[PDB]
Amino acid sequence: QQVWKLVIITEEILLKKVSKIIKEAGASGYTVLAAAGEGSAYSNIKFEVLTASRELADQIQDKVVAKYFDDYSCITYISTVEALRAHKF
Amino acid sequence: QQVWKLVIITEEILLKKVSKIIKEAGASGYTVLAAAGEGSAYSNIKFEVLTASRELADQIQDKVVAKYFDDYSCITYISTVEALRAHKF
Amino acid sequence: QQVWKLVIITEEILLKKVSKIIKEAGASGYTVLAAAGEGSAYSNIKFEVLTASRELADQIQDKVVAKYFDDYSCITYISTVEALRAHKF
Ligand SMILES: Nc1ncnc2c1ncn2[C@@H]1O[C@H](COP(=O)(O)OP(=O)(O)O)[C@@H](O)[C@H]1O
Ligand SMILES: Nc1ncnc2c1ncn2[C@@H]1O[C@H](COP(=O)(O)OP(=O)(O)O)[C@@H](O)[C@H]1O
Ligand SMILES: Nc1ncnc2c1ncn2[C@@H]1O[C@H](COP(=O)(O)OP(=O)(O)O)[C@@H](O)[C@H]1O
Ligand SMILES: [Cl-]
Repeated sequence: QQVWKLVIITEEILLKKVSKIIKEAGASGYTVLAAAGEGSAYSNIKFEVLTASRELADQIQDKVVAKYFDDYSCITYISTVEALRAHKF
Repeated sequence: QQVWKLVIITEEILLKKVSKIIKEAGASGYTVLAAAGEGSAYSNIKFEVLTASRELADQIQDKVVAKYFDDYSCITYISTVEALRAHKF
Repeated sequence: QQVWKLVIITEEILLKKVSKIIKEAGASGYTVLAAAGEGSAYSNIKFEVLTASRELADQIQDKVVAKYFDDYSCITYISTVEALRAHKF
């Protein structure tokens, strides 16, 4: 049984705004790490959001991209994982 | 040639206990990152353990879940990677 | 459409040297996280580099391994992701 993992790497100023999008979309949780990077090196944030459906991962990704992709640094992608143990998913 | 990657995100108080489980099971190493998150946002820890067999990844995951899943925050999952270069695996 | 994700976990002293290899090879960016670990627990660094081709991921991995694998702690691997949104890739 595959589940989906959405990653969003973006500017630290978006921590609250992106966390709200994740929770309002119905994700059961999220993990965020402090990171740094260079793109198109400075401190930024990396979100990981596990979802039971591709649709939910897409909905979160699409909302973040629609709101912030044009005005903020951002990279995002999805992959699959298995053998999930979670308290509420 | 695929190898396995076990992820365990759990409470920081379990750092030593989970590290011991990983090493006693025979993993060749582990990586741990400081993180934060929300689940079922506060600081926590994310372990990544690469293993040569699914069996070893399962054994570590099963022991952590059996010991701590009922009493501590925890999410865990497995995925595959390739092109491994490691000193001892 | 799959894209590739190269991970390199290595000693913090190599931060600049590995960042230079990544950029000189033509990657569009990279992310780096502070981590800790044990191998063959101390602070180290984890790079993640997304690439449009397996060839580019291999070229970066091969250069890092050729330069530093014999003299420094290092583990590296590759996996795939999808649903990429990036500003320049
Ligand atoms: N090819 C890549 N591999 C890994 N991480 C990347 C890559 N490209 C961008 N990133 C990450 O995403 C962040 C944002 O990138 P981007 O939106 O291109 O603008 P910026 O150059 O301001 O970082 C970077 O700081 C980096 O952390
Ligand atoms: N759907 C999810 N996606 C990403 N990370 C998650 C998810 N659910 C939980 N987590 C991570 O696992 C941690 C533990 O979650 P959980 O055991 O549900 O309880 P808690 O609410 O105390 O965090 C969270 O703090 C978060 O880091
Ligand atoms: N099996 C593994 N799973 C996850 N991370 C690992 C594993 N083996 C090594 N690592 C990571 O790579 C780093 C370097 O490992 P290695 O080169 O074997 O030497 P060291 O023992 O000096 O760390 C470790 O500190 C750890 O972060
Ligand atoms: Cl990570």
